[PDB]
Amino acid sequence: DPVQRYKMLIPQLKESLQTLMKVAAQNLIQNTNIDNGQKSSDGPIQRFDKCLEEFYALCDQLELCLRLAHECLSQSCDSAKHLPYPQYLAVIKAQISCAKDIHTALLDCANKVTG
Amino acid sequence: METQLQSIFEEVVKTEVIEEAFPGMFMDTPEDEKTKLISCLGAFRQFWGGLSQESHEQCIQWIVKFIHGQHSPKRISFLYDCLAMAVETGLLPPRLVCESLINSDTLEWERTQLWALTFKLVRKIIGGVDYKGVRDLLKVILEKILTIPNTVSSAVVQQLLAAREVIAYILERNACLLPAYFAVTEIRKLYPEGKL
Amino acid sequence: KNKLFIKLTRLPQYYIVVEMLEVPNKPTQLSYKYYFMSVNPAMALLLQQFKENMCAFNKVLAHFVAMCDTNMPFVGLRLELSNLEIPHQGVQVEGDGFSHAIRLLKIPPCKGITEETQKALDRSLLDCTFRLQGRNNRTWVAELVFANCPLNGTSTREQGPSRHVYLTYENLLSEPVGGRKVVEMFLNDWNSIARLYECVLEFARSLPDIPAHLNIFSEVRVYNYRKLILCYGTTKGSSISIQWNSIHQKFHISLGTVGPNSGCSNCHNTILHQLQEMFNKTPNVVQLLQVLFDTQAPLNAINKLPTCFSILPQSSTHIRLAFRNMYCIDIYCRSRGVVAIRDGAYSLFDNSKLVEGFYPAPGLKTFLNMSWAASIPTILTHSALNILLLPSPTPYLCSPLERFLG
Amino acid sequence: NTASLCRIGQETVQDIVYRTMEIFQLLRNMQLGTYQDRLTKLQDNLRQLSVLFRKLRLVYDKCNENCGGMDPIPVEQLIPYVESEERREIAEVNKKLKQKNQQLKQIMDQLRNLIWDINAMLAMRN
Amino acid sequence: MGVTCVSQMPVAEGKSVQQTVELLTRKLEMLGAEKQGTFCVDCETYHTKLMYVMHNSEYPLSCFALFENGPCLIADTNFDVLMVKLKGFFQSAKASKIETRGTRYQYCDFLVKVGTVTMGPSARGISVEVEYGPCVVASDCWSLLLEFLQSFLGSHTPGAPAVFGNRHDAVYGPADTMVQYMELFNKIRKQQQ
Amino acid sequence: QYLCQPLLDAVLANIRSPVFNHSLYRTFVPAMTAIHGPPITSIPSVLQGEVARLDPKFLVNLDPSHCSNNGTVHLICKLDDKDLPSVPPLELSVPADYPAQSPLWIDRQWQYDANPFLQSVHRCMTSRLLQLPDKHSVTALLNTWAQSVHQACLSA
Amino acid sequence: VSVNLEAFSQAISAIQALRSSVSRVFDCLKDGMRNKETLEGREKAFIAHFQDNLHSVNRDLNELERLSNLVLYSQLLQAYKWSNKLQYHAGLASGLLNQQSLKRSANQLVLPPQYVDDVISRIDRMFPEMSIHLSRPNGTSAMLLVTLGKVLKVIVVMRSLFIDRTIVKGYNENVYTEDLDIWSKSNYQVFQKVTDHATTALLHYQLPQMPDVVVRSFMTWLRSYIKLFQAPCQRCGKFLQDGLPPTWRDFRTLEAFHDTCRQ
Amino acid sequence: ASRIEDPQIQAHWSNINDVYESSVKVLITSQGYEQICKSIQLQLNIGVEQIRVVHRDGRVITLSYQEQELQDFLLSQMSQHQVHAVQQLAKVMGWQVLSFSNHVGLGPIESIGNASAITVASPSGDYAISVRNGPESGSKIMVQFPRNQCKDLPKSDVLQDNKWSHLRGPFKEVQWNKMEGRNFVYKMELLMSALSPCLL
Amino acid sequence: SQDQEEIRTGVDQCIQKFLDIARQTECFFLQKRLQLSVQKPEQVIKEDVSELRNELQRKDALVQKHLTKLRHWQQVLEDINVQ
Ligand SMILES: [Zn+2]
Repeated sequence: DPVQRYKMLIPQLKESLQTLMKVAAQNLIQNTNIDNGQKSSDGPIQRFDKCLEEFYALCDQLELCLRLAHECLSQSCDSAKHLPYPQYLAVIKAQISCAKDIHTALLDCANKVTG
Repeated sequence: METQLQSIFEEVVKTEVIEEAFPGMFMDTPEDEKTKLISCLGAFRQFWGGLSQESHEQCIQWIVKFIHGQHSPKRISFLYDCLAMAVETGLLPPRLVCESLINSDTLEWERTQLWALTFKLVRKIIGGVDYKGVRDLLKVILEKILTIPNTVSSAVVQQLLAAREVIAYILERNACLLPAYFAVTEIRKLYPEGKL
Repeated sequence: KNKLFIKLTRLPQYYIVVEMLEVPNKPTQLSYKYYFMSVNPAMALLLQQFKENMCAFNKVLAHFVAMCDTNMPFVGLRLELSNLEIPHQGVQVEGDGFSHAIRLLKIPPCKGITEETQKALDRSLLDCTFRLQGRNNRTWVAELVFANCPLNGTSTREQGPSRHVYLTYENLLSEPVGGRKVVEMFLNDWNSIARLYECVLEFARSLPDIPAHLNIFSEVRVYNYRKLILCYGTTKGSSISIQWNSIHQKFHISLGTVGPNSGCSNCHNTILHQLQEMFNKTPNVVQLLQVLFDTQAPLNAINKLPTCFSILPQSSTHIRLAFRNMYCIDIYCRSRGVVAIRDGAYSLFDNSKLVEGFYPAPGLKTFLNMSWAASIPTILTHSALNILLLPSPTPYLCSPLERFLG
Repeated sequence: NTASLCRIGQETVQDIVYRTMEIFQLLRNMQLGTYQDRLTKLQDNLRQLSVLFRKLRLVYDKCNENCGGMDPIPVEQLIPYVESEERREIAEVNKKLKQKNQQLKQIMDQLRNLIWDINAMLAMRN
Repeated sequence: MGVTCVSQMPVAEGKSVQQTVELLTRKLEMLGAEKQGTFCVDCETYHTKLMYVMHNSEYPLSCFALFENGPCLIADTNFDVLMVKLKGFFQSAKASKIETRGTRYQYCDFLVKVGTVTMGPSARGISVEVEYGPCVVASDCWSLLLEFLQSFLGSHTPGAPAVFGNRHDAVYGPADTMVQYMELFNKIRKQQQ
Repeated sequence: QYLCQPLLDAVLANIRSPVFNHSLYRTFVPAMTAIHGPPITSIPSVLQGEVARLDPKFLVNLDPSHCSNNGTVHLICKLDDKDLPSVPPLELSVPADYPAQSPLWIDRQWQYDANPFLQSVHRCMTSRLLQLPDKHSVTALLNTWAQSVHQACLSA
Repeated sequence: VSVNLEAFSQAISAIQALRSSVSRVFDCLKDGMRNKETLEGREKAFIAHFQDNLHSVNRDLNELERLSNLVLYSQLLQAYKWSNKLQYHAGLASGLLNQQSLKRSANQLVLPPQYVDDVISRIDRMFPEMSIHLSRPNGTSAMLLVTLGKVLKVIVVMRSLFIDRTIVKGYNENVYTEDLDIWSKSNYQVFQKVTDHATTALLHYQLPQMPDVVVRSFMTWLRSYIKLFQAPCQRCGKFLQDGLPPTWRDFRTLEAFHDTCRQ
Repeated sequence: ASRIEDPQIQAHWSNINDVYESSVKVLITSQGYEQICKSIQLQLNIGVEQIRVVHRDGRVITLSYQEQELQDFLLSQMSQHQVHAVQQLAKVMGWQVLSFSNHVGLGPIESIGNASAITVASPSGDYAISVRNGPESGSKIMVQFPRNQCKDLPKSDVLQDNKWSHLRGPFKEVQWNKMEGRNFVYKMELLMSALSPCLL
Repeated sequence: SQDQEEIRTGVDQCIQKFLDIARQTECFFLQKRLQLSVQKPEQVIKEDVSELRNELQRKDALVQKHLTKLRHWQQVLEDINVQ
């Protein structure tokens, strides 16, 4: 699903870049002509601003999908790294808490000795 | 043939690479100026006596472009001492050397040490030219002096003034290098009436 | 025919030839002649005699061998310096007797650096002495000594106007000691030093006129001519580092936390790429200090959210937050301590929903925390942002904002 | 007296960095009985480290407050360039230690000879 | 057992059989190689299938009997005496004996032996063997033998041998060297011309 | 090339138009500033260094006797060491643009004659200058002068 | 898997690069041409910068397409993150601080044989290619026979949990297998040079107090001699100098070198 | 060990020997700085007729039964350990090494062993030290005082600025005799502390 | 307090600063020692006296332990060798 979505958006991102480049070229040519001798048709034109925001929207959607997948994969690998299941989670949280007590003790002592 | 003269004159003034590491430990005084000049003059004498009359001048243009292509002034003055003894011993006609020295397009006034040493050598070897050659040399020296600006640097002025002693030597009436009428004719052809 | 070939293992292609000859008057003595040979089916290139001023050590032999092994590596460096049009003095005996050094006079000025900065650098480079050290005698060190340092640091670097930087280079095992890569890397480091001197000169010129908040907010700490470690924060905890990477030809900033009061990070690690690009487009450090001072306070609040909430880093001062995937909100930081929040999924143009969609219904919660009218922004104080984002118990320790979206 | 207190201050500042290094190594080896031992070791290290701070501080105060009469000469004016009963006690101790070192050298020579002889015999017996 | 390679190097041009060895051996001496004695490899044949019995001088007491693709027996010299005693019972063949006799040159842990398979009374050909005593592992010490050969052999350097065969951690054996020698000998006997 | 080309074509059309920026500016100002927001928040030095980094044996100074303060720098330095102080001046004319036109020593044979030791030092130092590589430096001339004096001390 | 994690992290940067590169193309165009002191220079500078910006957009887009192919409860995650952070921080700190030690003096053996046996067994557990045979023919001083493939047969001579003498021998050679041939030579010059280099490594790897990391590093450096006869010198690219395979492996850098090529 | 006492000498004979072999472990430290001065160590192999030396830098030397060879070799090794001590001390006191040469070739032609060479700079710029020890002529140390500090150097009119008055200049020599401490390393750190910043 | 590059640069900075200031305190102590030794050549002599006495005591204790071990092994060997 996260890999699948990344695949789905990539063709769209290429399409959005193509339109944004083409629309920019049409707008610049019309603006130069208006200034220049050439008088160009009013036409549909299509606004450059609308395309540039669309490209940014697709970029955010892709980054959000990848960031979630990376966070989910990192959490899974860490979970694997660390008889009944309730006692299992109990001893894990107990180890986690005793490590935190050691942390707090070292911190408070090293901060009370000086500074 | 120019490859032959290339090998000769390049083998004259080669520089040692491995010296200045273990400095002066190599057992050999590098030929001082006199022995090096005698060997150079001998080898060039071999190539010159081998050489034909019609080929007498293109080699001299190569010699002067090789001297003017140098950068070290000691190297330039050594090869100019070689050319001076090559003229003095009678090996070289003392008109081709002077003409190819001055008409060399590397001789510009910005090359001030080259300017000074060149016009010093022409002051040395101009006394043997016939008078028509002295007239043409006077013309080309005046045209060389004419390219200097109205203002130049205050340090280069004395080395620039070395052409003035050649001019003072040619236009000197007691030395009698040429009839003075020829001298004023070349001058007034170059500075007509009303020109400073 | 009675000779010994002592090859130099450190610098190859160089062979010492020691020949022995019978002395006529003494039938029980020998004479030694030493020559310096070189090789390119081995082909010799040049040959030169060298023989001028318990008894089995032959002191002069070991002396000549050590002299050759110490001197010959400098010849290749001299040739490489001459081949790249770098004016350098010849190999000279240093003042402490025993040594070899190649003191450079002028460096090729630069590429891509302004003329006035080139002049300021060329009038401050006092010496560029190169020296050889290290086992096997293949490490080079260049000691650059600059004068008139623009700005000092908190460390003990406020001494006399002479800053000494040592640049070390160790070529690979192959590619012998005298090569092109050493001087190439040296020129690359010089170019990076110049491109950094640009920014240090700009900062030194802008130091007299400061908006008077960045002066207490930020302080310079070290200046090693290849790195700029500025330090900012209320307690001077956070630190930013400026450096020019010649490999990518772009400025590389590195952020850290050095101070006995801070969070778990520099708190600016979520905007590192946009700050990289920002400094790459316009190389000015005062703008960096200003944007850091403006964006630190909202970042301290937006970093403590539960990680549900997802932080999408958009362009600078435009950090995006998204509860789950359905909801979104835009954070527009501005000067004078104000943040404008937006509806998020809403579009700044024709009223259509984005790919995420799911228009956030309430909207007016942001108004009380002071139809489609969530799309227009709503400014705050950074203190109302602290209240809106720091987890308070409920009027589990959740935020106000996540209670709203929940 | 003061010249030995300065050496004490030197050894304290040379040992504090080693203590911090040992503390870093202990925090590194602490992966998640043995936890109690690691904790009490870290606490003892911290206590001895604070004691070392106090010792170096007090010796600093001592060497700073001493400032004996013979210090008018600033540094760099002391390096020599080109251009009683204490000595008797030193000589006596030197003679004593020389005699003891000669005797200890004789003992070491005898021990080395013994070991070499035993090794040679036990090697040749095979 | 140290990885070894044997190849035949053609005399070429009008160089006599002996003239080429003289030159190749001098080229080996020009590697700083020092002579370490002499080596004789004498082999006899039987038309029984086909039997081969070969004995390198490097091995003082062993006699090797190889049965083509079949197993090689490394046996004591009394093996030759048993063979002679059986002789009336055994097959004999007709003057197929082949011998390579040449100098041994040692170059820092590599022994190179260049010899002329003299058939009967008339020399024809040349066998080069390079052995590496330190290299117990084989089939991947090929890079070594190849580099050393390109150093001195140059052209006509062999692109391995099949005695290495399938890639394996199997140690090289004196039997393998003997199989190389047998293939080389079959080639001299039949190269002809 | 791919996917960008018309933009490339467009700007390659419209260079050397004087109004050019206006047009770019106009069509690109609002959207960007809407999306990204508001904008942003005597003697040459090489000779001086070469002098500063000499060996304390030399005591180089300027030359006000002949050309002074003009550009190329004439120098009378010294020889002060355990060696010999024969003829300390060795007048050296360093031309402008130092990393070229290697400086030349103005010869003075009037003082180096009359004594054999001075003639020997002159001969050996001249030969050493002949063997010196092209584009030599001032330190090179000073060092070869010193080593030539030393050779005259030992060879004689 | 870890390879997937890296591909996702690389991709996240590539999306950021594409967005930044597209913004750069438009942002630079808005500023337009700059004076540049010359007509030719200004035209060239604008074209060069625009083309570099356009190319960067293409390169960044291509990477994203290519990268597609490759790929009470919260307190627990907080504890996991802090554990990883402390591990990395303490590792870096211990490395940086033991690399530069200010200790200058010590003044301000007996060891259990079973402990040495346990240490040797732990070291033999790793490096499956190496096989170490413990034996004590003469006293508590242990003698280790270490077989490395079909390549080496090293004879380490422990006096304590300390390395004293090493004599490597060939695989085909005989260590005599019995009362151990401590004093002998390999009869091959390559293995003699390897013995010299092993004694050099022993003299190099000398930790003052801890007697285990020294043996660990010695065994790790010996294991590098498994690509012998099968590696090229990293200085001359040659396999044979004077009929010797490369004999030196740099400490801190398990690379091959002929000892004449120091390295 | 009895005659030469300045640097150090140590020897740890092996436990098990043979009838045709033995081994020692020579170490050359300093008196006070044992930790940092651990750069030169030897492992002699006393054969039946030859003594084999394996240095820590990967150098194998086959000596003779002749005592003079071994004595000269050990003297040269002590001379080299002397400069390695200064190197390891500069590494610890934070002094920046400027140059280090194990076998220098500039100077007087030396005895049985080749001379060593080191040059370090003070952490705070200006000051610097240089050391040259050899088997015959050794302990040649000279400090590099900064300019405008000796006040005896002849000034020049070409120097028209005060920026050039900060470089390390006159190269003054120091007498190693009539000094404090009891070891080359003791005297070297006392000299380093003397050229340190006065934090008294 | 209450990815890899951040901790990397942070430990670099703090460790290098700690090392510099430690080497500076060592330099100060060495300067004080040099001054006290050069200008008060009597406390250093007392230090040498104390060090030599401690060395002599340590040597005596070591030789005592060696003699105890030697006597033990002498008795052990005298016990054996018998029949
Ligand atoms: Zn190699």
